[PDB]
Amino acid sequence: NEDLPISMENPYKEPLKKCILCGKHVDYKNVQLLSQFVSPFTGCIYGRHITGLCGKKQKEITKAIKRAQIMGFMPVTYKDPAYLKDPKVCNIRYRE
Amino acid sequence: TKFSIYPPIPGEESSLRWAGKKFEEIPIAHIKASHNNTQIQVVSASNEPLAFASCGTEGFRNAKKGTGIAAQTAGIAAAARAKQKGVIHIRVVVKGLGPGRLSAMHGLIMGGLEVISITDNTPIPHNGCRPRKARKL
Amino acid sequence: AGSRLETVGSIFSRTRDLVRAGVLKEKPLWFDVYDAFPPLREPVFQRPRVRYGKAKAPIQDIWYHEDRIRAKFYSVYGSGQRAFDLFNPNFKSTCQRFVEKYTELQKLGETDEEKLFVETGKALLAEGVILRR
Amino acid sequence: VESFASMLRHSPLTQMGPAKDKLVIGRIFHIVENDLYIDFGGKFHCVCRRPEVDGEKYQKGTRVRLRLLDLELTSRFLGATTDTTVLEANAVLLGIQE
Amino acid sequence: AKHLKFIARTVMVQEGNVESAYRTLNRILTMDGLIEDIKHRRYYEKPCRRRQRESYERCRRIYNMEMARKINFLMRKNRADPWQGC
RNA sequence: CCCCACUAUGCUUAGCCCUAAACCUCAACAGUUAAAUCAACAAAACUGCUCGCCAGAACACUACGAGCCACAGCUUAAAACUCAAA
Ligand code: FES
Ligand SMILES: [K+]
Ligand SMILES: [Mg+2]
Ligand SMILES: [Mg+2]
Ligand SMILES: [Mg+2]
Repeated sequence: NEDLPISMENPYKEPLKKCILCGKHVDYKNVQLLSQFVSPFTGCIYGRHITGLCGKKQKEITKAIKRAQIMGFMPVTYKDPAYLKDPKVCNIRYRE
Repeated sequence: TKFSIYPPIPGEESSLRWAGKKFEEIPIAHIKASHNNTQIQVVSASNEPLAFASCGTEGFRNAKKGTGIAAQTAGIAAAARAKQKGVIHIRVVVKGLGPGRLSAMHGLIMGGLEVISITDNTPIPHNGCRPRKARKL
Repeated sequence: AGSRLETVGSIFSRTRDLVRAGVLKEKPLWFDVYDAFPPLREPVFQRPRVRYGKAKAPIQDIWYHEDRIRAKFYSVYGSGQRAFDLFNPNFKSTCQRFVEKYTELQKLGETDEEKLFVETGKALLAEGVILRR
Repeated sequence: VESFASMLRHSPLTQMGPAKDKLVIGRIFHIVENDLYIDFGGKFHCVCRRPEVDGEKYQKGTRVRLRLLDLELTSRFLGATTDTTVLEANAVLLGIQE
Repeated sequence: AKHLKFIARTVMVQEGNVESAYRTLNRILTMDGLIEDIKHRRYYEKPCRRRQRESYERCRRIYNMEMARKINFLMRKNRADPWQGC
């Protein structure tokens, strides 16, 4: 019978979700991008539940931030005020 | 213009003024709120001490130093001696989580000074010295 | 009365053994009917088991050729603003019209998936069906 | 003689594909104060709240437009070997079918 | 020490509302984890105790989220009885 | 047990010592999910094959012998008397 079902992969399968930095290079010299994932008031690195990044890119951002901090590219105890007006990508609100 | 919670930048020119002076020229009230004492020192923007007051210098002794009322009294005394040197506006820098963290600021306000910003500078090591062992009480 | 060991054999085997053993004087009313017209499977108790390792259920996913077309249709023109009527046994959606035209062009032409899609879209627009990408 | 395979293949439900964000026409068959029980041709009915706008028009037998989200609401929970089902479909009530 | 002052952990007062600024600073320090760090650094926590505490906290969070998800999923059925009497 | 002061020690270099609830309290490889699943609990139940180990309690993480940069230290590890239990 020609009406029987046939074997194939799911054609309606939606593409797997990607993080905002998927496919993009994270450099320790790009202090602007790294500053988007630290607290404005303390400079502490945000966890993935706040940044929304995948584990690989969370690790990449963490390593880049630490490298830039120790090589004199990024402040440690606060976010550089020059980047305070950059787009907000983290899910955190201080109700300031 | 929307109020900015973030402090002004020394470099970036801003229009915020307090009695004609910029943010980086305002005197600084340093509050150290320990567990048994609160010490307040007012200094000029150039780091010239203007007034000093602690709970111990205001007569309180032993456990009475580590209360809110003692810190409030120290704040009032510091505010009076700073008013006598032309201080009106201050930037508050608080260090420590003692009982007088907020009472000292209250005393400063009741002594006549106007707080324009609050900064916390409590020492937080990134895991340096080893703390003491817990009390076995 | 019969044996109340529901986990040993079935009601039929228990009843039959008891009847032939003389415990039951007469067959129950359903015994002859069960004899004449037995079920496909004898109702014997069995304990369901959790599968482990490489064991997998033999249930297959139901897929058809046109599903691929449907999927890509639903990915390009989106879900039709028209509403499905599942109560009508012969309801014909916009996607189903697109599928039938796609298959017609496939059997009346070559096999180039992108060309078939664009040509079918042109044909539907010519017929008078709106299709917003 | 039409086989079961043909009926399944040509069924409107089969043709619909995924049920997420699909517009369907349902019929109200039961009323419980402001709870509307609607059949849309699936295995399970959906329960919607009576809209605040023209709420009097929603009566038994009324045809309504719905956006399907799930044909059956199920989910496996921690420490369970089988899914828990609420025996209900998920949908959003849009309005009355003119 | 080597950083610029009056940038980190700094809040401006709006219309003389010093209490609101202080409470906002307290919130910032709390959600940045600084308050818990300061309070936990007063006495030394042994590494085994630290690991046990973190494991307990993580699994408590996971269990609580799963329970909340289950309760919310089962909340949909809590409505007026449609077949009252039968 | 709280408070203050201050040692060995926690650190580096070159050597010892060789012990842990050194635990996933699950020996290593390969395989199975069909069976009655299965003493209990723990951590679903098993199969093939190999090595290691175990045959009542206590005496005994002991004595003696032997080995070890170890010198009342570590590894291996008994017997007599006793009991009906453990
Ligand atoms: S999901 Fe692609 S790098 Fe994160
Ligand atoms: K263990
Ligand atoms: Mg071995
Ligand atoms: Mg023995
Ligand atoms: Mg020995």
